[PDB]
Amino acid sequence: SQSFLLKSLEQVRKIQGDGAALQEKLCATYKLCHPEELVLLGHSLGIPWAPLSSCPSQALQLAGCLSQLHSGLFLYQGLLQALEGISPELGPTLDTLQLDVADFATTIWQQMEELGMAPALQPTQGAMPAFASAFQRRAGGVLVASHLQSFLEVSYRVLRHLG
Repeated sequence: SQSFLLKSLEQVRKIQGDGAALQEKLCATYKLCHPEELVLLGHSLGIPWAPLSSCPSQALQLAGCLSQLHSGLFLYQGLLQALEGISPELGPTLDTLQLDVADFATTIWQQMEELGMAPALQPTQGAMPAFASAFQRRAGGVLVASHLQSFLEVSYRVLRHLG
């Protein structure tokens, strides 16, 4: 679907912009300007990063890819929620990002429905983090936004397979 391709690319764009805005605010407000410094901490906190291994350029498996996209979007929604708005000043930026993620997820779900592909549960990646300190919420923001940008760069691939 060309119309679906157009709509999904503009939604992915919108998330990527919102994510970059959240990273900019975190950098301006708390001087957390370097997502790479926070990586090993994220690992120690057990932050689950959604996989997209059924989505590669060649040997893309369409039902599997869509299932990983559906599950992964929910994972990112879960992690955003777990931030509890990070702070009163970041709340509005986080809300826009969640809304735009929701919107894209609904588009994906509508296309799964059109194709008759029910989504598969993915292997577990362990418990959601609680992010139970200010710093964790702030750093978790930087890390989740950064990772979502990369999850979305891969999502480009499948979009053109939806007819």
